[PDB]
Order: sequence, then C-alpha cells, then structure tokens
Amino acid sequence: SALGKLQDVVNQNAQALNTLVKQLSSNFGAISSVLNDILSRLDKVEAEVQIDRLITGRLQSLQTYVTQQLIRAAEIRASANLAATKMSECVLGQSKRVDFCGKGYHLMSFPQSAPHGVVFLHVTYVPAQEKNFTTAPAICHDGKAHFP
Amino acid sequence: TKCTLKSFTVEKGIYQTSNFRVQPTESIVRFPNITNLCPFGEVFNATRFASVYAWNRKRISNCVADYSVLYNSASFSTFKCYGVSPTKLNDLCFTNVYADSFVIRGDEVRQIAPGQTGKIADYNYKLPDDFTGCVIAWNSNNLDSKVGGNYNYLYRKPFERPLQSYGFQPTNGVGYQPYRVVVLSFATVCGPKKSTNLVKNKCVNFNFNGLTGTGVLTESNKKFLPFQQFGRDIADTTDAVRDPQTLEILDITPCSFGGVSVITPGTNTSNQVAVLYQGVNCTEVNVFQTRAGCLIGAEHVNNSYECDIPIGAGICASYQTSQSIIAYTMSLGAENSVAYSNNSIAIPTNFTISVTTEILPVSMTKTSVDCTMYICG
Amino acid sequence: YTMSLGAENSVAYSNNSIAIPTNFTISVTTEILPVSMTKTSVDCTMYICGDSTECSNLLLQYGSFCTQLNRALTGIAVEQDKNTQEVFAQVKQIYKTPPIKDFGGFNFSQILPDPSKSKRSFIEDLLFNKVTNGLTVLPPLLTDEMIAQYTSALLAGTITSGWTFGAGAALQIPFAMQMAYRFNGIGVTQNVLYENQKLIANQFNSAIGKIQDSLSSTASALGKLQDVVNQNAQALNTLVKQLSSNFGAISSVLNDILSRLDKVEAEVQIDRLITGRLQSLQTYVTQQLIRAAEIRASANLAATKMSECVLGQSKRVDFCGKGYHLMSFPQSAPHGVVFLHVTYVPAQEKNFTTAPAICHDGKAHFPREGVFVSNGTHWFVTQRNFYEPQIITTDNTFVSGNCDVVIGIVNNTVYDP
Amino acid sequence: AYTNSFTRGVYYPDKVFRSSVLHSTQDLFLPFFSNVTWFHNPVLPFNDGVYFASTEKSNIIRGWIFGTTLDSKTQSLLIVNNATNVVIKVCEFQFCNDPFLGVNCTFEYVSFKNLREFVFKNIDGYFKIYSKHTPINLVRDLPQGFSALEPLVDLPIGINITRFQTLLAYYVGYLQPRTFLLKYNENGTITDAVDCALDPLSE
Ligand SMILES: *[C@@H]1O[C@H](CO)[C@@H](O[C@@H]2O[C@H](CO)[C@@H](O)[C@H](O)[C@H]2NC(C)=O)[C@H](O)[C@H]1NC(C)=O
Ligand SMILES: *[C@@H]1O[C@H](CO)[C@@H](O[C@@H]2O[C@H](CO)[C@@H](O)[C@H](O)[C@H]2NC(C)=O)[C@H](O)[C@H]1NC(C)=O
Ligand SMILES: *[C@@H]1O[C@H](CO)[C@@H](O[C@@H]2O[C@H](CO)[C@@H](O)[C@H](O)[C@H]2NC(C)=O)[C@H](O)[C@H]1NC(C)=O
Ligand SMILES: *[C@@H]1O[C@H](CO)[C@@H](O[C@@H]2O[C@H](CO)[C@@H](O)[C@H](O)[C@H]2NC(C)=O)[C@H](O)[C@H]1NC(C)=O
Ligand SMILES: *[C@@H]1O[C@H](CO)[C@@H](O)[C@H](O)[C@H]1NC(C)=O
Ligand SMILES: *[C@@H]1O[C@H](CO)[C@@H](O)[C@H](O)[C@H]1NC(C)=O
Ligand SMILES: *[C@@H]1O[C@H](CO)[C@@H](O)[C@H](O)[C@H]1NC(C)=O
Ligand SMILES: *[C@@H]1O[C@H](CO)[C@@H](O)[C@H](O)[C@H]1NC(C)=O
Ligand SMILES: *[C@@H]1O[C@H](CO)[C@@H](O)[C@H](O)[C@H]1NC(C)=O
Ligand SMILES: *[C@@H]1O[C@H](CO)[C@@H](O)[C@H](O)[C@H]1NC(C)=O
Ligand SMILES: *[C@@H]1O[C@H](CO)[C@@H](O)[C@H](O)[C@H]1NC(C)=O
Ligand SMILES: *[C@@H]1O[C@H](CO)[C@@H](O)[C@H](O)[C@H]1NC(C)=O
Ligand SMILES: *[C@@H]1O[C@H](CO)[C@@H](O)[C@H](O)[C@H]1NC(C)=O
Ligand SMILES: *[C@@H]1O[C@H](CO)[C@@H](O)[C@H](O)[C@H]1NC(C)=O
Ligand SMILES: *[C@@H]1O[C@H](CO)[C@@H](O)[C@H](O)[C@H]1NC(C)=O
Ligand SMILES: *[C@@H]1O[C@H](CO)[C@@H](O)[C@H](O)[C@H]1NC(C)=O
Ligand SMILES: *[C@@H]1O[C@H](CO)[C@@H](O)[C@H](O)[C@H]1NC(C)=O
Ligand SMILES: *[C@@H]1O[C@H](CO)[C@@H](O)[C@H](O)[C@H]1NC(C)=O
Repeated sequence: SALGKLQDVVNQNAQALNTLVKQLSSNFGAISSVLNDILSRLDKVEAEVQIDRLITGRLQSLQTYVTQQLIRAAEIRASANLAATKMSECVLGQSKRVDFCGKGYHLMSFPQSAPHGVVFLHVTYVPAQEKNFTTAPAICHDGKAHFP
Repeated sequence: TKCTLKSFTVEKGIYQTSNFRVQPTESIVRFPNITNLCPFGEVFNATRFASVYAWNRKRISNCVADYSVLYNSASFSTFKCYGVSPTKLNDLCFTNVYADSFVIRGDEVRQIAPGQTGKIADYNYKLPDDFTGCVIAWNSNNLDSKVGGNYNYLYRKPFERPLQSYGFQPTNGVGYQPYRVVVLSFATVCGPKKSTNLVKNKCVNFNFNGLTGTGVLTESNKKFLPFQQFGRDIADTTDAVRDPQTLEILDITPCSFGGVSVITPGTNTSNQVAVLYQGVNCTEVNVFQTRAGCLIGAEHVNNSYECDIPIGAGICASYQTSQSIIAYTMSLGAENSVAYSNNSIAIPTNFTISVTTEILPVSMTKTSVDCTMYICG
Repeated sequence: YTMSLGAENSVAYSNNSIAIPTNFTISVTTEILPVSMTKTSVDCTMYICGDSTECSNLLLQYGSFCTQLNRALTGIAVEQDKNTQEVFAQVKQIYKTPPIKDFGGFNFSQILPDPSKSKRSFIEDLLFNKVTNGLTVLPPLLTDEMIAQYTSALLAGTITSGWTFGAGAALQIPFAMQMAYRFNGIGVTQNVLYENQKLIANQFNSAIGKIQDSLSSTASALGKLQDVVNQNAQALNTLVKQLSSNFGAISSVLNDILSRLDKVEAEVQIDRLITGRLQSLQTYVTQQLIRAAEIRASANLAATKMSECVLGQSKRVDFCGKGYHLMSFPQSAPHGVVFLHVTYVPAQEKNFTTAPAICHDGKAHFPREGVFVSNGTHWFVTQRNFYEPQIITTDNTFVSGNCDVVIGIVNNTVYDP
Repeated sequence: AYTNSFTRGVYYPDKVFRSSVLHSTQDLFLPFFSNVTWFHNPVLPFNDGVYFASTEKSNIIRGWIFGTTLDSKTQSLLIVNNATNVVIKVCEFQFCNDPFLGVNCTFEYVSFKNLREFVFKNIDGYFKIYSKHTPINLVRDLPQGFSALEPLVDLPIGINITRFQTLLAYYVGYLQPRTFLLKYNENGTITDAVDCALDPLSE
C-alpha cells in the first residue's frame, strides 16, 4: 500500500489500453463490429456506409485515448519535473525548503529505483523529548542589554 | 460492485455501481375545458340531405371533432373506412376537415360510398376507394320521403355532383327505403383533448398542452402574465407550468436521482457492504441521513477516527468491531492547547533521525498505436 | 497611446557609493490561490437520453464511452479532495490558541477564529462573503467548518510555536522571540526587532487592518477564486444549453422525434442527438480534465506555499510576496486559500561612501558580517539591511593578506578592544 | 414623412415566463432608432411584417385589411374594432378603395392623450397580433421610452399577405430578422432590450 502511486500509474495505463481494445467490439450503429462480417455480407455501396460508422467510432475512440494520454503524460511530466527537482535539491544538496524533503529538518536523501518511478529515502532530524524553560529576549548587565 | 468492476475480488473503497432514479408513479394529461365542438347535427340529426344524383360538400376548421361520439352513438346504422379505423380517427387531425353528404333510397346511398359502384360513384356523388377517412349512414323513412315516396328528389367528381329522378319509398324493401349518408377526410380540426385529474407532490409523468416531462408537480407563487403558459430556468429548462383547466401555476422539480455508491471493505475482509444514495433524502428511498446522501447498512457512530473510506460532507466509514460497517464524522487529529506564554520556551533535549520514504512516478508505459491497423485491421 | 513599462530610474551607481535603508515597513500582502474545482459527476445515460428507453438502447452501441466519462469525472472529483487535503492537512494535531493573548503587542484577532460566527475568522468571513439533467454536484470531503479548523490549527501553531510544529511536535516560544528568529532569517540583527517592537507591532496591526479595508472596498481582489466559480458555472450552463441544439435532428426534444416519425427514421434522428450530446459531453469532460490539471498545479503551488511559507520561513525571493519574507498566515476561502504574507520591506535609505576592505597595520580587514560605510568623516561597519553604524574593531572584522591586492581598499583605524 | 422609432416596437417573442434574467433571441423586430413612416390613407407593403401605432384621444382609427390584392381574387383579412367587439373575417372581400367613418368565406373570429401600439406578422401560416396601450405627453412623434407589446390573437389561417391598409395620426415601420437581448424582471415582464446590430456597444 506504500507504492499505491506507481501501481496506480500502471493500472491507469492498463485500464486505458483495455478500454481502447474493448471498444473494437462496439457497433457504433453498424450491422456488426467484426469488420470482416461487413465486408463478407455487404456489397461495396452498402458496406462503405457501415464501415464509415466503424471508422467514425474507432477514430473517435483513439482521439479519446490519445487526448487522455496527453493529459496523463502532462501529469506524469509534472511529477518527473518534481522528481528531477527533488534529486537536484534533496539528493545532490541539502534543501532548507520545509517539508520538501520529508517531514523534519532535512539531512540527506538516497534515491532508489522503482518501476515507472523513483523512491527517495529522506533522512531527517526530528527533535524530541523537550523540556519547558523560562526564557527572555535579552539580558541586562551593566545597564547595557545583551542578546544571543 | 463485482459486475461494475468486472472482477470477482473487490478492494476496499466506495464504488458508483448504479444511478438511482425515482420512477413516475402515474401519467397526467391536461388540456383546456372542451369547447367549439363541430356541429355534426346538420348531417346526423337533420331530416333530409342533397339528392344522390347531385351530392353536396361540407367542411370544418378551428373546432373539436367529436368523431368518437359519432362512432359510439346509435344515430348511424353502419360505417366503413378507406383510411384508418374510427378508434384512430377519434384522435386524428387536419388543417381542416373536408366532407360530403346526401339522401336517397338506402341502396342508392350505397352506390355513392368511397370505392362503391353506380352512377353516384361514377359522377353524381363520387368518392375514391383510397379516401383519407370514413363514411357512415342511417335510415330516414320518417323524414327523407313522404308516404307517396321521395319523387321530388334525384338519384344515381369526388365529394360533389350519371343522374335521374328519385324513387325511394318507406313501404319498400331495405334498398328502396329512404336513408341519409356522408363521408369525410383530413392543424385546426382535431379530435377532443382527453384529460386526467392533476396529482401534486408525487413523481409523475405529465403532459400540458402538448409539452411533456417527468417530475414532481408542486403548488407555486410565480406570477405568470395572462398569456404565458410555461416557465423556464436560466439554462432553457422548463421549471413551471400553468394548468390549462384552472389557471394556477405549478412549479416542476425533477424526480429525485443520484449515484448509488457501494461502500465496502475488501472482499478478503468481508462480504458486508453499505450503500450511499448520493444527494437523495431517505424519505424518497440501518439508515442514516448524511449531508452527502441517504446512507443505508452502516451504523452512525458518535466517536471520531481517521478517514478510512470517504463519504463526503465530513463523513467517513470503516469496517470495525461483533463487526459491522460504521459511519462517523472524520477526526482531523488530536486537539492540542500549546502551552504558550510571554516567557515560556520548550527546547528539545534529544532527537530521532527519521528516514521517511517518498515515492514519485516518473514515466508511463511508452505506447505507440498503429491507428490504420487499429481502425481497419 | 503607446504604453509605459514603468517610471525611468537611473540608479545612482558609482564604484564607492552604497545606499543602506535606515528604516523599514512591515508589509502584509494578500496572495490568493485556487485549490479545488466544484466536484461534479454526470449520469451520462440520463444526460444523453433523458430516461427514454428507445434512446438508451441506441446508446449501448457506443460501448465504453458513457462509462469512461464517469470514470474521468470521478478521477477529477477524488482529486479535488486530494488537492484540498494536500494544502490544509499539513498539521498533525489541531493546535489551539490560549485564552490569554500576550503576543508582544501583535493583534491576530481579525485572523483567529470568531466563536460568534461556521467559527471562521473575521477575514475568512470577508473572503466567504466576496465569492458568489443528470448533472450532480458532490460535496467536498472536508466541510468549510473542517477547513476552518485546519486554518485555525495552522495559524495557532504558527503563532504559538513558530516553524517548530512543521519539523516535529509544536514547541512554544514567545511571539516577540519568534519574530526575532524571523528577523535573523532575513539577515537583520535581532535587536532591531526588540528595540522597535511597538513600532513593528503597530505596522503589523495596521497592515492587517488594511486587508479588511481592501477586502471590503472591492470584490476584484478575489478575481482568481471568482473566476474558478464562474468557469464551473459557465461550463455546466454550456453543457445544459447543448441539450437544446438540433445537431441536424428534426427536433432537440427527444419525445418529438419518437412521435413525429416511424421507428426506422426516428432511430436515425435520435442517433444525431446521441452523437451531438455525446460529443458535447466529451468536450465538457475534456475541458474539465485540462482545467483540473490547471487547478492541481495551483493546489500543488498552494501546498508548497503552506509548507515553505507558513510552516517555515522561505528564503526564496518573491515566493512569499515582495520584500524579505517574515511569516505568513493561511485563511480559508471558497474553492481556494489566501495567504497573508508578512514581509520586511526596507524604506528610508541614505547614501554613504563605502570600501570593500580597510587597511590597518598593512593588514587588510574585511567585515565578518555587514559592510563598511562612512557618514563623510568617520568609518563604521553596518549590517546590510538596516543602518546601524558600529565602531570598526578586531571583533567586527577579519584580516586577510595585505593592502596591495585589494582594488579600492581605504585607510582607517581598527580599534582592538 | 418620417420619425425616429427610439427603443419602441419590442414584443414578448414566445408564450414563456422568464424572471430576473437576460434572454437573447432572433425574431422579426422593429430595429431600434429606425425611420417609422408617418401618416395623416394609402395602401402599404407588408414585407417581413409590420409595426403599426397611432396617437389617440378620439377613437377614429378602427381597422385594417391585408392580403395580396386585398380585393376579389383570393381570401383577404378584414379586422375592425366596432366598440361592441374586435371583429375578424378572411373572405374574398370586394369594396370601394377603403370604407371610412362619417364622424366566398372560410374563417371568422370575434373578441393626444394615449398611444396604441401594435405588431402584425405571419409565420408558419399563423397570423399574429401583439399590442400595448399607454398615456403620453407628446403629439407629433412616438415618446422616447420602453414598453413591450403583448399578444392578442394567433390565427392559423394560412393566407398569403404582401399588402395592407388602415381604416379610420398613425405610424408604420417594418420588422426585420434581428437578434435582441431582452431584460425580464423579477415579475417576468420585459423591462428593457438591446438591438444587438444597432452599434458596437450593443454587440
Ligand atoms: C521609521 O518609520 C516609521 C513609519 O513607518 C516612523 O514612525 C512614525 O513616526 C512619526 C513621527 O516621526 C509618527 O507621526 C507616526 O505616527 C509614526 N508611525 C508609526 C507607524 O508609528 C518612525 O519614526 C521611523 N523611525 C526612525 C528611527 O526613523
Ligand atoms: C485588536 O484589534 C481589534 C480591531 O482590529 C480591536 O477591537 C476593536 O476595538 C475598538 C476600540 O475598542 C472598537 O471600536 C472596535 O469595534 C473593535 N472591533 C472588534 C471587531 O471587536 C481589539 O480591541 C484589539 N485587541 C488588543 C488586545 O489590542
Ligand atoms: C560621523 O559620525 C561621528 C561619530 O558619530 C560624528 O562625530 C561626533 O560628532 C558629535 C557632534 O555631532 C560630537 O559630539 C562627537 O564628539 C563626535 N565624535 C567623534 C569621535 O568625533 C561625526 O560628526 C559624523 N559626521 C557627519 C558628517 O555626520
Ligand atoms: C594608506 O596609508 C599608507 C601609509 O600607512 C600610504 O602609503 C604611503 O604612500 C605614499 C605614496 O605612494 C608613499 O610615499 C609612502 O612611502 C607610503 N608609505 C608606506 C608606509 O607605504 C597609502 O598611500 C595610503 N593609501 C590610501 C589609499 O590612502
Ligand atoms: C509545559 O508546562 C505546562 C504547564 O505550565 C504543561 O501543561 C505542559 O504539558 C508542559 N510541556 C512540556 C513539554 O513539558
Ligand atoms: C341527435 O339527437 C339526439 C336526441 O336524443 C341527441 O342525444 C344526440 O346527442 C344528437 N346528436 C348530434 C350529433 O347532435
Ligand atoms: C373549466 O370548467 C370548470 C367547471 O366545469 C370551471 O370551474 C373552471 O374554472 C374552468 N376553467 C377554465 C380555464 O375555463
Ligand atoms: C487478499 O487475498 C490475496 C489472495 O487472494 C492475498 O494475496 C492478499 O495478501 C490478501 N490481502 C488481505 C489484506 O487479506
Ligand atoms: C429531507 O432531509 C431533511 C434533512 O436533511 C429532513 O429534515 C426532511 O424531513 C427530508 N424531507 C422530507 C420530505 O422528509
Ligand atoms: C449520539 O449523540 C446523539 C446526540 O448528538 C445522542 O442522541 C445519542 O444518544 C448518542 N448515541 C451514543 C451511542 O452515544
Ligand atoms: C535519546 O533518545 C534515545 C532513543 O532515541 C535514547 O536511547 C537515549 O538514551 C536518549 N539520550 C538522552 C541524552 O536522553
Ligand atoms: C544619492 O545621491 C545622488 C547624488 O549624489 C542622488 O542623485 C540620489 O537621489 C541619492 N539617493 C538617495 C536615496 O538619497
Ligand atoms: C571610481 O570612479 C572613477 C571613474 O571610474 C575613477 O576615477 C576612480 O578612480 C574609481 N575608484 C575606484 C576605487 O575604482
Ligand atoms: C433613416 O434613419 C437614419 C438615422 O438612423 C437617417 O440618417 C436617415 O436620414 C433616415 N432616412 C430618411 C428617409 O429620413
Ligand atoms: C359589432 O359586430 C357584430 C358582428 O360581429 C354586430 O352584431 C354588432 O352589432 C356590432 N356592434 C357595433 C356597435 O357596431
Ligand atoms: C368563390 O369560389 C368559386 C370556386 O369555388 C369561384 O369560382 C368564385 O370566383 C369565388 N368567388 C369569390 C367572390 O371568391
Ligand atoms: C400562398 O402562396 C404560395 C406560392 O407563393 C402558394 O403555393 C400557396 O398555395 C398560397 N396559399 C394560399 C392560401 O394562398
Ligand atoms: C412585482 O409585483 C408585486 C405585486 O404582485 C409588486 O409589489 C412588486 O413591486 C413588483 N416588483 C417588481 C420588481 O416589479
């Protein structure tokens, strides 16, 4: 359940391809979705009317698939630009950007490969076991005020 | 859910398996109070008509055709059709109705029917066998001729004036006995506007003046101008009507509908499920009204927990302990009054090096589709 | 007219002149970000076919289209809850403010919760007042009252504990001392705060007052959020108006086609309405996918602002409004978030003669922090962002090498304490 | 002679209530600020249908005639207010040049101080009448202001009309196919309109 992002990226592409394949079985108003039924049963002047329905439907199904893959590729590119920015600032450096490199004060991170993705092991200092203290902004000495 | 997902195993979640839609309980029809009925008494109740040697025309428009009453009444001895039957003709219409009529001996009247044979059908009182309607007749021996016979009359193009002197007589056989007859064919001359009572507050199918829909009709305070019949929403949609039999205004609300959403733990964990009827009010459908919709088959709980399966409007559900699905307002986290004051600071005396995994997708499966082979194989 | 890009300014540059600000203004600048569309779902059989059985049977011939549309819109809808939760749910615990309000003279009363109101702040109520066929709108997961508990927790953490509630459990610190950290985080020596604490508190309180006046004077400030509400309404109205269109069919009222014609002709005319309505719905869903990608980019920006700019002190120039960033306060708004970025803007500069280094006994001295300046007669060292002239000493300065190498070095005493 | 129509000659385009909303519609309307011909009478063209109006304090204007010839050849409308009723018929009428006050057939129907305004049009065989009445404070021209005309009559009679004339201070202007934006108020009356083709601000 940790790798839900990468396994969802696999599932979205598998569902998109399987939707695109299953749409080959749709009639779109033709006498059959098996293109060889039309070509064996109908003579050209009738067959071209029914094949125009399958072409129009299948072409609209590809335009739907490619449109959704262009938008999904823009989402994955935004994540790849984020991962590239993480590797630059967070592996190759020490980022001061709060919660950019895991929840804590960031120390370092280690990249590990994963299918269709990347994994960062963000090593962070998290403070613990606090004590309450009385505090002051400044301290008087010989009438002069001292600050840390 | 298994069918919706095309799978025998279902993971934990909420799935929109169906769309619920309140069914129309009955059909309503409304049209104005009946008026301007066609004056057929001049054919059916009159004592005489034009000679079979010289038939006469008739017509009507801007009127209601009582053809169902004309077919049902005993005032005609018989009828027959070149067009559709009188059960269809009782709801037919034309821009005007057109007709012709005559009186003769009953067999001479038959000799002028649509598709008949004789001097009447030939020219004196003609009508085609393909005429766009029906013909009807009745006996007339009490008025169409005297006891000395109809000797003052005449006997035998379409619907108009092959001819000679008449010879019908009331003491004669059924072909020579006096009779009267007519025929007609086919917006302003329509059959009657059959109408129901009105039903409010139920979901109903409806017709008003020939617009139609399905909805909950409700009494309303929209002030339509005297000529206005229908009311519209901002985006074209009909949202009120005037009742044509009593001129009050009815506001129309859609019959309640929404996504049936099945809340489930994984099928590994249980076969028990709860159903959210999204946006629906439970009166329209354990039971719990959420702000997201009516929720059925989950226990409402007064505790709060982290959100397991999200329902909406602050509600979440989970499968919990002796076990059932529960629904609760999600906990945003434990409360904490920070011990602030103008001179107190808390300083950590120790640390934990924490290693937190973060996972990012970076690439899709690189597809290419040969669209000529996909489309045309 | 030909537009002007701005007023001309020949900067008073010369190889030995520096301008150091002698005073500042705390500025509070509103920033407004969209975070979520209106969650929507369409019963595409009810949209396309209006509960007609004759049409519904024809729509089955189109296969997965009136199912992958619902899946696409469901993806957008779940993503709006994710967008909202990535922004606000960055806090582990619902922190809350003490009954006392001893914040060193700073006055958060206009941005903290009003328990007489949901329990939104005063400014959150201004922000919530200024924004104004098988289609369904689904509620957000977090209610506006839950969003206000998160902005309250983020704000109460930010006030009582500084950045520490992002890095771990919240650690209390006095608010005057938190602002003294925020001043060190912009390179201003912290005594500049404590010595000016009343003035800085008044500038903050007054600047928060100007937010209320600005938000009361015009609705045009919330243009980004009102544009998102308008685009959702425009898209849904366009989708409904497209039910009235013929697409070459003999009528757009489906019950006309089914009563005007015999079944063979009716199926052809209905298939034009199915094709046009389905193309209209695909057009709507495609625009909503592209608009949801635009709102996700804004929600990821708002989530990044809340992490770096509220839970921390971003050192990224102009990420957190103009001026050097001190802190920011989140306030909720319809379909979005508002940040009140508090920033130090320097305001009353003096010109001074300057030098990169100073010769003493042939040793070249450089400032440890700050820069050398002269009032005309005497030489001082000063922090870069606030004019505070200090005597030049072996504590304020470090030696390196000798006088000969440095271009533009000058001669002065360095006092050895 | 001619006068400026101002913002007059708008009518309720359809039998529908709409409230607090702006509706954009294309129909045969009198264009804003058009030249309305003025009369103190001759036979006139009908064209795409007619706006007609008369300033009154006397009730001397009474009726209209419409058709192709308006005489003998074919069915022709006669309309007359006789103070007992509005009287309508469509016969193949024949008369002198026009009947005036001394102060076959197929269908029939029966039902300065002021301005009476009217619109007459013929679409899909329906001859339609709209009208309005108002007090006024100007004699020589139509008063600048707004008041939508509302339907009276809607005859399914199917007659061809290309000419009309008036039976009896009156004004005539021609409708044209134009887009208007109509301001329906909270009570569903039209209270203002934009003739979209008038000027770039109206577009
Ligand atoms: C720094 O600038 C502030 C204004 O931002 C100055 O404060 C104002 O001082 C005048 C009198 O000189 C008062 O009339 C105003 O009411 C003050 N405003 C505020 C907000 O307090 C301040 O005096 C300047 N300080 C220095 C050292 O120059
Ligand atoms: C914090 O600031 C608010 C205003 O921003 C102060 O409340 C106002 O006080 C004045 C004078 O008493 C009244 O005229 C207003 O009606 C008050 N407004 C509201 C909304 O209450 C508040 O007193 C200040 N608190 C502190 C501790 O300085
Ligand atoms: C530059 O700064 C020095 C030190 O602040 C100024 O010298 C002092 O001037 C005051 C009178 O203005 C005298 O009372 C002090 O005794 C002076 N101190 C020293 C060490 O000489 C100097 O006047 C300033 N010059 C300018 C041009 O502002
Ligand atoms: C800084 O002070 C030194 C002396 O401490 C100056 O050096 C003298 O420069 C002149 C001209 O080149 C020579 O005649 C002397 O012999 C130099 N003395 C020494 C000890 O080197 C130097 O010129 C001053 N520099 C500036 C920029 O004022
Ligand atoms: C600090 O002191 C307060 C009482 O003054 C107490 O409620 C709080 O729990 C203490 N916190 C820690 C971390 O000891
Ligand atoms: C004809 O007369 C009878 C008299 O009983 C009456 O009932 C019937 O309604 C009349 N029919 C017509 C068409 O006038
Ligand atoms: C219809 O007739 C009934 C009486 O039968 C009457 O009460 C009602 O007002 C009439 N409605 C109209 C619109 O004339
Ligand atoms: C569910 O069952 C599958 C095998 O059918 C198993 O691999 C998986 O670990 C199980 N998960 C849980 C949560 O029980
Ligand atoms: C609709 O739901 C509300 C609560 O959301 C309830 O008070 C009301 O009774 C329901 N409507 C009906 C007609 O029962
Ligand atoms: C839950 O809370 C309601 C009031 O909000 C109360 O009536 C009910 O008895 C409570 N039930 C339990 C099990 O606490
Ligand atoms: C700090 O915490 C660790 C466990 O994280 C513990 O073993 C160690 O003894 C602690 N040290 C001090 C000084 O408290
Ligand atoms: C600095 O001095 C120059 C003239 O030497 C002048 O033009 C410029 O305006 C001055 N700037 C300030 C901030 O006083
Ligand atoms: C500064 O400006 C002028 C012109 O460049 C030059 O005469 C002078 O020597 C320069 N001084 C330094 C320290 O570069
Ligand atoms: C028609 O109207 C325009 C202004 O709209 C005017 O210029 C023109 O002179 C008018 N025509 C006549 C014949 O008066
Ligand atoms: C008006 O016309 C009707 C016939 O349509 C007639 O009976 C009536 O007498 C006329 N009244 C007047 C005042 O001319
Ligand atoms: C009446 O109609 C007949 C044809 O039916 C035609 O010959 C005659 O000229 C018409 N007369 C008038 C006045 O319309
Ligand atoms: C109207 O004129 C058209 C030709 O323009 C003709 O076909 C039609 O029959 C005419 N109808 C009437 C009722 O005059
Ligand atoms: C609407 O009509 C009511 C009377 O029915 C009237 O009181 C009100 O002023 C009207 N409002 C408008 C905006 O015309």
